[PDB]
Amino acid sequence: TERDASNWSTDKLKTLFLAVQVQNEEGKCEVTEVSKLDGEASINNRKGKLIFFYEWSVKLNWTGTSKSGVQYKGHVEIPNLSDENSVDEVEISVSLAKDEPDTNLVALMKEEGVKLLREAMGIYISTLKTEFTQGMILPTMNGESVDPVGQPALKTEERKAKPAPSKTQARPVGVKIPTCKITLKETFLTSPEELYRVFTTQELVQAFTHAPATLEADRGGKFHMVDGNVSGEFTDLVPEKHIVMKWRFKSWPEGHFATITLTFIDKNGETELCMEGRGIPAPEEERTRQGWQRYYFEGIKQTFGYGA
Repeated sequence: TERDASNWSTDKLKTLFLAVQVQNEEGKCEVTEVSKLDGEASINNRKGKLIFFYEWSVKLNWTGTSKSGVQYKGHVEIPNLSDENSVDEVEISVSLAKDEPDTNLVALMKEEGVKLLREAMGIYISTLKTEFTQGMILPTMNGESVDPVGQPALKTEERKAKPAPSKTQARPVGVKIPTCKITLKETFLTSPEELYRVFTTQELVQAFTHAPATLEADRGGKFHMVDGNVSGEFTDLVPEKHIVMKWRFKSWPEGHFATITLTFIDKNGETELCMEGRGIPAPEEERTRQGWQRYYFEGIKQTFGYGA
């Protein structure tokens, strides 16, 4: 528990206030009488924890003479402004020269009068905490240091092998997951041969996917797109004629793909892609269809400009 040493506050702040200095008659300043910061304040710390929270106001008065030969005694008072923030930015009330032709005189006070108070804030912060606690700290360190060693770490072995599909054996996959059909028929402002590449050319995929993808145009080729959120394999790749591929979202169950089949048709100017998606999870059905054209047709149509 720390106490707000107000004794030193008024002591210096009051003096600093009753110590207002004057420059030239053009912009001179003199203190006639200063009250003291009247309010309640409290701070908490213990050698490494300085937090300031208070609410008080100060009231004083000064005099400013002008070469014109006019003297005026203004009043200054700052409400419950909190010094927790930039103390110098504290809002201070001023009422000098404004009533007399001096005016400009106060302008200097604004950069010299209230300024003097700025210094009052310096000791306020420092003196108030530069007694109860000390800001003197020393380096810290451990006599001995230790680094990671034996910890629940995972370890696996790797090997080289190149297995290929065999007619004699088969490895079917799938889970008792809901499913539906996503047949889409869209016309492309491009030739079937052109669109074919888009579905069988990575660069082109990475183009309309506006994301990183990986594509292998081969029977069993692996295609991964949309930041790899989309993955599958090519079950068939008829040159610009037809493509059968497995499809899924990275959010789909492991070993769960939708049977997708794309067909290419020359419409003498454009192409009619006949899609036939099956196995698409019912819960993901709305997603699949929506995430299709948008990233597929509607995507290509925009990226490549094959739309109508």
